[PDB]
Amino acid sequence: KAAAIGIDLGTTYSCVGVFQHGKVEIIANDQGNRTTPSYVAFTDTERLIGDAAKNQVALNPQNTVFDAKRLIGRKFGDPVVQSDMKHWPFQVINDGDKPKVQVSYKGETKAFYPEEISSMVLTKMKEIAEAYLGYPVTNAVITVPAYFNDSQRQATKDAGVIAGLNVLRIINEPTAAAIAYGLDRTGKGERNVLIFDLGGGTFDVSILTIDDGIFEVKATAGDTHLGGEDFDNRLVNHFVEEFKRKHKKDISQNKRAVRRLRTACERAKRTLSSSTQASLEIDSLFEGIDFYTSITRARFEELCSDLFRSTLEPVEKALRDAKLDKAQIHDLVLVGGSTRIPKVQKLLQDFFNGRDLNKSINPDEAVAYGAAVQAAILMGD
Ligand SMILES: [Zn+2]
Repeated sequence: KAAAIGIDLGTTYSCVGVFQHGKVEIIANDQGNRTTPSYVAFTDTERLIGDAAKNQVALNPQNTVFDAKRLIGRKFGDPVVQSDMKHWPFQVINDGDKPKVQVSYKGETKAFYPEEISSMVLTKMKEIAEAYLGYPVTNAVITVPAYFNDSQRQATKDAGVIAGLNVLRIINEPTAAAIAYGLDRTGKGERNVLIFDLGGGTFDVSILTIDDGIFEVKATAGDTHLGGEDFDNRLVNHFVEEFKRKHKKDISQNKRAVRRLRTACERAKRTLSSSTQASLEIDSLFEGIDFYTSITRARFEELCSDLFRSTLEPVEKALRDAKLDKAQIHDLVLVGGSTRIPKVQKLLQDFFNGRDLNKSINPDEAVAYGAAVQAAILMGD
């Protein structure tokens, strides 16, 4: 009777969709948001997930966990884990060569495996879907990066089961995006699809060949220097510099000032996709000083011009590795919040010599949309 849900369990944000009433619907959370932060915070009295957790990250950096997807299914000694650890404000410890995030919760030290943390984010996505549907959800399709190995896939599935979900299938994020656009519904004959995913924890480019509904990953490329946070850092530095030649004060060492400015910038980036201007209005940013300002989109698209231009190098590389010419790609698919930035669309379109783009589905929702279609297919509804 009950519909199964599709969940994009993202590094920074997650999204949940469901097929019902003949169409896919992406579900907004209780704050009206279509995507939810993959954050979990522990306080003296409660466990916060999603928006509530992200909202108090500045007040509780040591016990606000995020990026659990970077740890999931990995070993403590993994060089990736060892390297990422120096950048997180929360503690990660070794337990049988498995990493655990250690925090203070209700006055005591507690540690959680990465799948436990992600299970909490999945529980929130599940609850968001149940609030909307009005009934219990017990089945889901969850997505993962095409480059996840068996251990990362297992741990992601485990996170879903811990959350009380029967995991129908774990499918690749770029595959889910292709399914969202109905690109696997043709018949015999290879179709080459390129998925350009920008705005999340990392920049991923995937080239898939689809033949009679069968997906094959032909190439994967990316740039870890082009995560959504790297574009935000550009905005942050811009405003730190602006604040400096206005008040002759450098707020870069004040960890709290920088946090709120970061928050403001992310917010700014988004509206700049729809607006030609974005306003920053921070009361008492530094030493009681208020910061009200704004940024224009081409100052921004300019501020990040080199970063945006850099996204084409992994595209060129992927084509080279897949042994395909630009003209041999049949469809271009946008995923990730930053692909709605006009400059980004122009760069990809121009690189492909005027090709139009599959962009009718909000890019930061396409993966969950495809997961929702697949879940319905597997349920038989
Ligand atoms: Zn790089």
